[PDB]
Amino acid sequence: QVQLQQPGAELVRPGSSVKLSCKASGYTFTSKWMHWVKQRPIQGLEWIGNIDPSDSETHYNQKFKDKATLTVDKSSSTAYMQLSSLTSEDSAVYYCARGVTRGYFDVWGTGTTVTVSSAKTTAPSVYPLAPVCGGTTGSSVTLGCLVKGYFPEPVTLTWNSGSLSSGVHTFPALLQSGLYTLSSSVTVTSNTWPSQTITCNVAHPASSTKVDKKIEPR
Amino acid sequence: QVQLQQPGAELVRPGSSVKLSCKASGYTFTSKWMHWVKQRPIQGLEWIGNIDPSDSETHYNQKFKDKATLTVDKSSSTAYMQLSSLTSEDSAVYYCARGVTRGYFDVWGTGTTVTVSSAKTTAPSVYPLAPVCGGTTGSSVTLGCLVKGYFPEPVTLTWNSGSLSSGVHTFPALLQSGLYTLSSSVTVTSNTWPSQTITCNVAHPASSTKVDKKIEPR
Amino acid sequence: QVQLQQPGAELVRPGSSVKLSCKASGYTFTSKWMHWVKQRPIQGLEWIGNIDPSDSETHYNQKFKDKATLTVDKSSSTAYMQLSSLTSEDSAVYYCARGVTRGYFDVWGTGTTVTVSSAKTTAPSVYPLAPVCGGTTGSSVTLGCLVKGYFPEPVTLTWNSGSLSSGVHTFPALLQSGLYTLSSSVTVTSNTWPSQTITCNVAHPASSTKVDKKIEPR
Amino acid sequence: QIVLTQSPAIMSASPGEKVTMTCSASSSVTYMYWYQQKPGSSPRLLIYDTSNLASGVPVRFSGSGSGTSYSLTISRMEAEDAATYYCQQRTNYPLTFGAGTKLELKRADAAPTVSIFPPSSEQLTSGGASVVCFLNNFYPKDINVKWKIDGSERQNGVLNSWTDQDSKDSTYSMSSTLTLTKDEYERHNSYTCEATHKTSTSPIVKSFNRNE
Amino acid sequence: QIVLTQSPAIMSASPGEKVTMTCSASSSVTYMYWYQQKPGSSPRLLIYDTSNLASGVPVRFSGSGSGTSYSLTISRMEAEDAATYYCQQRTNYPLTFGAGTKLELKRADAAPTVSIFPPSSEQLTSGGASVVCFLNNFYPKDINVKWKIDGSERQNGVLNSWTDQDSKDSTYSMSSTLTLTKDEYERHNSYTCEATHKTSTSPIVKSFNRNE
Amino acid sequence: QIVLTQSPAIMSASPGEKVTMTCSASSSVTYMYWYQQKPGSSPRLLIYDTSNLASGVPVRFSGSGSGTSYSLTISRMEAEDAATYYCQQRTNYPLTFGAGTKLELKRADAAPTVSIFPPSSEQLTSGGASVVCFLNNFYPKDINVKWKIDGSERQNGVLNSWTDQDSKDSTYSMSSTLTLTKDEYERHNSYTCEATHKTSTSPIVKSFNRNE
Repeated sequence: QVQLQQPGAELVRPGSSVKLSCKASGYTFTSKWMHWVKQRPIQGLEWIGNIDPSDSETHYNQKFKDKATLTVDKSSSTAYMQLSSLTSEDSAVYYCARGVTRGYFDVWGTGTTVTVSSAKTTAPSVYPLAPVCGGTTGSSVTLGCLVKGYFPEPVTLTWNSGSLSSGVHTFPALLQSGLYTLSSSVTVTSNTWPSQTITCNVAHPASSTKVDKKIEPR
Repeated sequence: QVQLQQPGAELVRPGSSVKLSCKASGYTFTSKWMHWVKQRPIQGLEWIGNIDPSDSETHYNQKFKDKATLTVDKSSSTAYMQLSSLTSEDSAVYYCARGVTRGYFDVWGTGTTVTVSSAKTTAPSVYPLAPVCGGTTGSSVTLGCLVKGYFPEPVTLTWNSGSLSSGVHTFPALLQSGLYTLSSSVTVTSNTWPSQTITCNVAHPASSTKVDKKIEPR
Repeated sequence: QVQLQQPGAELVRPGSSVKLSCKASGYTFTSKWMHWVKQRPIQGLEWIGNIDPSDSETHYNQKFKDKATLTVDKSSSTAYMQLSSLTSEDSAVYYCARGVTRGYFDVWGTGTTVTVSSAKTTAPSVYPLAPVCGGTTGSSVTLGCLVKGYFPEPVTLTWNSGSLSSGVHTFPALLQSGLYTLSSSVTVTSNTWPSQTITCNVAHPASSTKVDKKIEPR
Repeated sequence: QIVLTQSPAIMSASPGEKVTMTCSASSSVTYMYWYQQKPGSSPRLLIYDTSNLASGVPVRFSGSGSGTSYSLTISRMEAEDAATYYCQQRTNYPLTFGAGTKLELKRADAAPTVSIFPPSSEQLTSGGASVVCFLNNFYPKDINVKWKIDGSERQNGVLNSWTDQDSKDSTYSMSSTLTLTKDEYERHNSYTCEATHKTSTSPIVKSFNRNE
Repeated sequence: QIVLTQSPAIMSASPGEKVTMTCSASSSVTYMYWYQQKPGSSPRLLIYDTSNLASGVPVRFSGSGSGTSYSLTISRMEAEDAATYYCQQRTNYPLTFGAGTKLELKRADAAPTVSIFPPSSEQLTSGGASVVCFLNNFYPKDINVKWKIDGSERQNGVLNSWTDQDSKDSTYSMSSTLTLTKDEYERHNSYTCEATHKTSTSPIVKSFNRNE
Repeated sequence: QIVLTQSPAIMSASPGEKVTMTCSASSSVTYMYWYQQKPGSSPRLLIYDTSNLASGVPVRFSGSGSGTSYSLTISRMEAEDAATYYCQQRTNYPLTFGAGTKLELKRADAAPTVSIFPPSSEQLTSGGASVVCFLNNFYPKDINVKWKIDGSERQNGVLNSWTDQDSKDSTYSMSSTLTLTKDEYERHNSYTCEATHKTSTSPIVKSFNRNE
């Protein structure tokens, strides 16, 4: 029923501004309070402010003035939030939230990930990782696919076009001077490799890239 | 007080029939319901039926008709159960049970173990198990006595006519094509063997066998 | 508020007698019952008796007559306990205790440790413990200071006059034919020893001894 | 006709702690009944009509629940409580039991002791050759055996029998026996029985040679 | 303006046992609110006004407390409950959250599996050389990595990324990657990645040689 | 005249969990009393008349029971609670105590660190020779020592002293010292102290030679 849809990700340079929105349905928008919450990696949830469209009431967190300016469009339909300053401090996940009066929240939005960086959009690389020269110890062989130097997130990594998914560990990317680095491991038996073909497939929507790299034995 | 005595074991070939009984004392037999339960190794308890001798009421499990025919002798004293079909499926422990009305049980009988097998009653073998040629590692020596190829159960295995019982592990027998195989281990210190005599004693009542085998060093 | 002060330790030869006291303050002494409890190493707490100064009521444990004679001085201020017999059995910690009527205790005294021994007061020795000839395995070196043959307790052991306290394990002394034996270990990194000076300091108040022993490399 | 599932199947609890066992029914049930069965003994009634205790039942057992979900609770676990516990129902004739919650007693991790035995000369006379490998005193019950002849693994002809948990030290013991013919036994030399236990990844290995 | 501290920070509980989580406030608080956030999903309201449950909340969650000390209690821990839980307050505007009690699921001790990979020829073309060491399937999360080049330890240029707890086997996995230049890579020969886990004091060692 | 048995003798509990301690009397008792004693300090009254708490007693301690069976319950275990707890009775003059329930704090398995020391030249001057073997930081308390001279075991003249549980890391430490004469020390060469702990079946071995 109650759904609070908001766009995926926004990527804006330091200094400039962002206008976040929240498409609300499943309930009467003009009846219940709309709150905004900021979540950072390892610092916890931080409440920003809240608007009541009734009765126009706009509350703010004293630490968030005047970085955030909250407005509401009522037609159409959404709740707006403009971030004015934009610094490396602002890089976080911003959540839409419905609530009945102050000050708790019932339903949360999908969340928009905001990345404040001076870096430019760049294409990935993709590298094949092969085991040691000779043989692998045991019966289970381990293969990898290293993706180094790409901006921004995300990257969809699939093995064998989607035919291989069991025993696959995809590791989250880390920021390394403007460009991300991601790795993924796969564990299969020695009877399948290198007897059958194994290929890691990486696609980046922001750069329109499609790389299929075959792991050849050393 | 309340005791429901029933014979030890019955061994009947496939096709023929069995008449199970339950000698009841400690209470007025004609007052409380008599139930019958079948228990298999790893399948759980299965209720068969129940008789009230009053007021003659005979209930049956729909899955047990007409494999079981329940009757009651009131003089003498017992509750009867005839198994008509007899297959390898029937091989289980059959329990007598007292209860006050339908449908739960207060006191259970000793249980009669029924074995449906085309196999014939056979004498045991008994073999001495000696450790490796030379010496045993540590201070505690381990000896064994293997009984292979016997029918039916049970076999009474005692060490040193009953003088040795501490640190003895007797392992339950397993069915191996009509004839059972049983083993037992004993752990004693190196100062007792082979300085003192150790003998495993096996007796089979169904074949009138008495074997005393001495474990000689290799 | 309520404080029950009693002397540290008493050391008396077998045969002779001891007069224990308990300086009571923080409450009206003549109002609440005074109890006495004996505690041994691994035997538990043993109640001896109790006096009411009012109303002079003196109760005794039947097992403690007439080893203990309880009297009370009321001026000044204290509760007295004379132990008459004195044997090796008596060597224990004796506790003062306040209570409101029979028979439980609210506040406990500091406790006086009584040692019944024919041994004479003797000076300590102190010996330096150095690691194996060559080098110590790892990065953390271990040093020790052995104090052998001293009577009575206690001995204050400090490393580097009080500059070293982190990672120090001082082990409780054990009775070895009239004279105690105590050891202490210290764990420090290899960059501090033997580059910097480490010294174990032992002082015995009953013999007026002050020993500073430097651990020299072997 | 109602199917009763008891959860979990194998219980592991240390003496002196709360034990909660649960039975779940397919549909609504009015009254529940519980049964205790100690190894090598007849079962007995513990709880009748969901909550009431039977005569002779020690004061530590308790029952509650309604409709589909029912529970047997032991407030304080004792040594003489290590038994299999069964669900029981009516108002649906049958009249069925549960799977059986096996309450096993908890013990501090134990390492298996292995002793391998060559086939006796008395059996080799008949034409058969059984190599017996005893696995004694280990916790918990779950263990893996691997017979290796000259290095190569053997799977057919293997017999494995476990014992019930001991009353004194609370450990399990199993007997592994591979049966071979006189021809099959004399063709090879090396015989190994490997024990793969939870206590250590490294297999406990005891072996011998035929020619020696 | 009130600071809310949730204790403990990381929770470890096995399925089917009582779970007590606590939040502590700086000063008096009238009502408390709790929030559940599963990995890769939006948070949701569990408890409102200290004790009342939200719609859609399963019957196992409970809340109580007063003034400064408040508690969220889970009567029986389930697999779908492994999530981060957050404190929430008002009557002091802000309107602040707690640190976040991370409820992690309990698993029987797991040993890490290590696979070391030499830098690819495609990267060595560009002038860079990244040696990747994969640490797969281990419990618990806490582990130490040690890169050794020819015996000597390296600390700068090391990248370490952990995964969230698996839904199937409940184990953690991390990726260790040291970045070097083509000049720095070819100057040395031996490259080692060591894994120091709680399961064993002995480090799990996987290494290779450059010239080979 | 009533004998009070406290069970169990040694308690092991982790911080933040329910702790139930029990005392049992020979015959009927009207009121019970409990006493806390921290290492190196005077005992104090916790509970009086079975259930009432003494002044200054933190809100976490609770008592209940009747007749012969009585209990002290700690709702949530704290670090400052690691102490010995004693039973206390009357209406039977004496007026006796229990054995003493030692509440020890729980810690994740610790491996002992061993350092062997040769007799000092200062003691060898006097004619005595004491070989000291320090066993540092291990959990739990129970450990076995084995002195081996040239391979042969020595039992007489061995001194073993344990420390109380540490306040910081919660580990135990013991000091093993074998005393010998100058003649007995110089007759043999090799001296070994072996540590048999629950953590590993393999003994932690540290040894030295006299001639070296």
